[PDB]
Amino acid sequence: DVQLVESGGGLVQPGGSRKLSCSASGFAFSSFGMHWVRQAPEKGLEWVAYISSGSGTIYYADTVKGRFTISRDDPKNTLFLQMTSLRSEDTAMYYCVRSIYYYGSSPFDFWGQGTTLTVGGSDIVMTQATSSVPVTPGESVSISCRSSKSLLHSNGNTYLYWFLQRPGQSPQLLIYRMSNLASGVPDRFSGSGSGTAFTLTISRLEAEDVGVYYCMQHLEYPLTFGAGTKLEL
Amino acid sequence: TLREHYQYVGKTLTTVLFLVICSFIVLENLMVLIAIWKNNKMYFFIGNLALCDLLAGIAYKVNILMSGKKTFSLSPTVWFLREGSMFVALGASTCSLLAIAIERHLTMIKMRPYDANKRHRVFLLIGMCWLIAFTLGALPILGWNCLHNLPDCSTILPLYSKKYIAFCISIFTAILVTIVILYARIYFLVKSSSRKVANHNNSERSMALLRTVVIVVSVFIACWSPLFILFLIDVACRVQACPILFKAQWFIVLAVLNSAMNPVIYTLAS
Amino acid sequence: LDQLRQEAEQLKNQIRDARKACADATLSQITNNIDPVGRIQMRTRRTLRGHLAKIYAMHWGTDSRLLVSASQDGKLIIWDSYTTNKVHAIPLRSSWVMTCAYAPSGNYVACGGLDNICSIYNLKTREGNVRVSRELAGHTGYLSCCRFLDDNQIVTSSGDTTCALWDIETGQQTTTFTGHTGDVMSLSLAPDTRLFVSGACDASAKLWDVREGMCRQTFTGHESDINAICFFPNGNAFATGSDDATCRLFDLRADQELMTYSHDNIICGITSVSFSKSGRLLLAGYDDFNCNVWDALKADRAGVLAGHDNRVSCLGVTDDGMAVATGSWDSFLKIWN
Amino acid sequence: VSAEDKAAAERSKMIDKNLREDGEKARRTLRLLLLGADNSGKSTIVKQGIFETKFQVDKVNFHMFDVGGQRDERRKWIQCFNDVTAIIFVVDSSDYNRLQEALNDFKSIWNNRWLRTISVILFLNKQDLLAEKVLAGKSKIEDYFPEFARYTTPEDPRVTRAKYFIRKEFVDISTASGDGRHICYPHFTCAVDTENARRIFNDCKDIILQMNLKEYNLV
Amino acid sequence: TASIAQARKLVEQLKMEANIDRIKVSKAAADLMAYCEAHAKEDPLLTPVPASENPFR
Amino acid sequence: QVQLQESGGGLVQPGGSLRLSCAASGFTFSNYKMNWVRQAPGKGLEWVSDISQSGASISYTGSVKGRFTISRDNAKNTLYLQMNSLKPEDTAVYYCARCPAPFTRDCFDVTSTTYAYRGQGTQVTVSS
Ligand SMILES: CCCCCCCCCCCCC/C=C/[C@@H](O)[C@@H](N)COP(=O)(O)O
Repeated sequence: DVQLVESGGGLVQPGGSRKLSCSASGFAFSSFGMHWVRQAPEKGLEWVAYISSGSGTIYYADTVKGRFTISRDDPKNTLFLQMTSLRSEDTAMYYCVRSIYYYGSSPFDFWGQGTTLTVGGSDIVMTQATSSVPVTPGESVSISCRSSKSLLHSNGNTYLYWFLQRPGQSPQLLIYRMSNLASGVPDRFSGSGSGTAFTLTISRLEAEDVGVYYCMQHLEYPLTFGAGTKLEL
Repeated sequence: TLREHYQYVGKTLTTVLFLVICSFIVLENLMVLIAIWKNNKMYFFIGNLALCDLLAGIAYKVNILMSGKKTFSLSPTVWFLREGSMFVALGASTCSLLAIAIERHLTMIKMRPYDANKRHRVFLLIGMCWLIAFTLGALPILGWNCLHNLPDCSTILPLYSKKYIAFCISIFTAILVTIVILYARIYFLVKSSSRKVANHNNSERSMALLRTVVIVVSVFIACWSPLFILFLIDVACRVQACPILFKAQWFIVLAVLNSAMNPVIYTLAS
Repeated sequence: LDQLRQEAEQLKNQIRDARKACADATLSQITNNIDPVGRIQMRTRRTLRGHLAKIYAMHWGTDSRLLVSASQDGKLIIWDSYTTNKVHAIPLRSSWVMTCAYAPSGNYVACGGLDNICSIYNLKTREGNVRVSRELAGHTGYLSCCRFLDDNQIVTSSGDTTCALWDIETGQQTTTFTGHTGDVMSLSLAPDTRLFVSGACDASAKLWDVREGMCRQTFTGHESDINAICFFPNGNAFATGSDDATCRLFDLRADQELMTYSHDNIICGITSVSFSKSGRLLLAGYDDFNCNVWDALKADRAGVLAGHDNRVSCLGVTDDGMAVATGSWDSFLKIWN
Repeated sequence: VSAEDKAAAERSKMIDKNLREDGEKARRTLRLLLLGADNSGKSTIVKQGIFETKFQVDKVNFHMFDVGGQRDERRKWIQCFNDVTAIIFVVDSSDYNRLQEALNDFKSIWNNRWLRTISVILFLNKQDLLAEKVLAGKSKIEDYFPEFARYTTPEDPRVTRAKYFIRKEFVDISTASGDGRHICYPHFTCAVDTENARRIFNDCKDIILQMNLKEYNLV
Repeated sequence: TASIAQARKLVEQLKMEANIDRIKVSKAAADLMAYCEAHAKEDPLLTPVPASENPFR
Repeated sequence: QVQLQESGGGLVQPGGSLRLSCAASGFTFSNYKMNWVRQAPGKGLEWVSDISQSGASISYTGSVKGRFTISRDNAKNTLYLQMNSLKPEDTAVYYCARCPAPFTRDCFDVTSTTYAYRGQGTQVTVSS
């Protein structure tokens, strides 16, 4: 019964301070690196912050560095993100994402429910030249995602994560590399592509496979998501 | 300045032999460091002994080459660098022997296999050997010199003040009593533990063979004794009296022979 | 009792005569003109540290990258060979560990020892840790080898005269094999996993049919305990390492021994035997802190792997055949390429 | 290397730190292997599958193992106990009928190719029963052991003579079989003795003291 | 009685073993040699692979 | 193949002499220690005599010390034990056992219940 619950939010005047709390239950919290990911309303996802296992390495996005602070409680099970000097831009929904890194693991496995809030130049720019695909159940469809830099590494592993977000739900990890299939999803989904362009293929589409698909890189650490392709009808 | 102080103080057959001896020293200690090609890492402390001895072997050859004639060519500060390099090296050697004695004692006090990492002690001891070596070697060039207080210059070394050369003797006495006490209590803890265990091996080659290994630290006392009694009569004696100083090179070479005996009795008998 | 003993002796004599009647020439005579193999020099590519106690067993896995190692410290570790990284470190209830096995699919890992229990741990868990999946109990004696047919069935060899096949789900012995006289020390599954072999501490290697649970053949050519067995990659032969400082090669189709690998400079017994991908380099770990590479077709010694300071307890070869991992009693694993 | 490889390296470093801490914690307890016969009473010498007994003396923890429920042939699982601190060996001395077997067992475990480094702590139990049998009754060690007739001492002198004869018989095998790698520690303990733990503590103290002396090449 | 049962079990096992058919040893030797010769090119221990293809170094 | 066969037992009155021969086969006789053990009627196995690879070291049990003798012939692989003064207590089934491993000075499980390398045994009875 893996569960992540987010709390702390509401109407915050600009220039104030706020705290976001994440209570985790049902899994080994101390063995999982954690990410705070922000999704603006009517916009795509955007990585915000990351804390490692044992609070070793801490990373921040370029638009929040020096203002946000991310920490965790290991004896307890809680993840804190404290923000100071809020602007009119940080009005969005915030999720906690667990991810454990070893050989063959599945990062970005479970996403929290989310808390609402209302107030570079070198990173890889990732785009999807599609905004809506009129589909029909029982038909195969394809979604294309192009990366500015070649995500293939010298290890032979290319880092590309395909996520699905159903309407009114938290995103779920569909495919945790170029082709590796996340546990629990049906066999219909598949992924492929070269080092620069990638494609997700769905065969025998059903009613539940309607929503926004995102592609994200994991090569350079400032994590960039796609614009999101919407499959409807 | 050097001429005035030498003459206030008053001042082939041996040089070839000394050079050959120091070549032997450098060769042998370099062999100990190669002999650590097989690494299972107290070996750190012995390696520190060998590094200290290597620096001593190069430093004394520098001193032979320079001192014989070029002493009057050198400037004073370079002279202090030259003949403080030896205090650096040999104080490092003596401090590292005190450190290895401390390490042996501390290992054999406590009921534990030697496998317990005890990482902190190794670095602390090996750092506080070299730090004390450098500080004692570098005090003179800044202070405690005889450059202007001309009445009290050392006879053996005509610029180092008598106060500092007696301070060196005091430190050596402290080291030489500490080492004796530690090597005494290793043997005595064997003595005490063995009656309670009561086994046949004491009153026999457990305890009548630790004594001889201990007495080898007296062979350490041997060579450092003459040089330091000479370092002391010059704290007691006058400047032009006691004409037993111009032959101090033999005692310095005897200290180098202690440096020679250092790896024979520590790592060769392993 | 006398009549039964006489009948058994007569049957043994008849079996020996039948075996002798079908031995035209030794394999050494057949391969006397085969082009030899030059001296093979393998250097330690990787060294894996962190056990702090004697290693007793190891297993590679279907892919040739991950590895599992069991020691008497009380922990079972999983190594990433290419980068010397520790994927997992599973503590154990009992510190006396004698064997370990990696599932073909990589989902589970089995371990055993003096506790007479085979513990099966599930690696890929939703909670994010490694937890005990099953504890197969029985065997009235210490475990010495475990092998996985698949994710549901296992084979265990114990310290009594008994091997067993366990259904991991139910936990009960589906079949039990009882033909030995002493402790069963090793195990090797056939490539098709329809047969296997077991070498016991009575100088005997028996071939078991895994379906009907009965002994098919028995091979007796050694003079002391057998400590390690391994199948030929073809599946129609195997090699045994015993405690008389001698390896041997047996053939299933003609139940005799083909060649013996021993030298007058070797007096210590073998603790581990493995083959090569081509089945030509028989790698045998000895008690003299070394390993030897034998030309399996000419019985020569084509190389010595000497990098360990204590007994070479375990020795395995990857499925890809690109490495040999040897784990020794000095808490060290080494990969040779 | 990559983003997902530095994190794996950090995880491996944390695993290494946990392993080192666990090893340091487990290195401070001395492990002893208990051996004996059925009549030796090896279960009850220290006041409080594999039987495990943990006790503490002078702020030192001792862990004692007693391997039961295994087959008679013990030449293959005895190699597991190769890194133990000492082998406690409990032998009954009041039963001469099975004394020789005890001697054989001792010899077998003293000359083993793997138990050479391990020192043996002897425990000759039932000393009071041996004294009682020696005092009253007709059961003389001469018939079982012919060499007791000519033995002289080096309670009444009979009990002392018997005790020292048995100890000498056990110590001869210990003496003429080693070159200082390990020692034997013969003790005489009754069935209600309470100082066994202190004896084990002292003997372990000097066993590891001799180990430390041998490793630094100081002796 | 237990000894008699063990002896008769051993007799039955020997009788079962004695009934199998064995090929010539020369044929088995030839088959082993043929297998060793056929798959020689796919053994990266008999003939070391170039350092580019070495995964461990 | 490691079978050992003993012969020589029979009915002998007290004070008589006997000779038991164990003809080892299937292994190199010169590398292993050889022992003689015995089992009394309704009793456990008792180790009787030892011998070394060449005969340099020989040991006896206390009960029969000075009354039995043991020899090892290597040209013909045999182990002989001769009993000089038999006693009513010396009636038992005798077995010829071998150490588990070559070039080793200890025989661990020679006297165990089920030992792999041991003979069938010869029965000797004294005073009928
Ligand atoms: C921890 C304290 C340790 C102290 C150790 C002290 C060891 C001292 C060893 C000797 C060091 C000085 C060597 C110098 C010698 C000079 O007298 C000549 N080279 C001068 O020749 P000239 O120029 O006069 O012709």
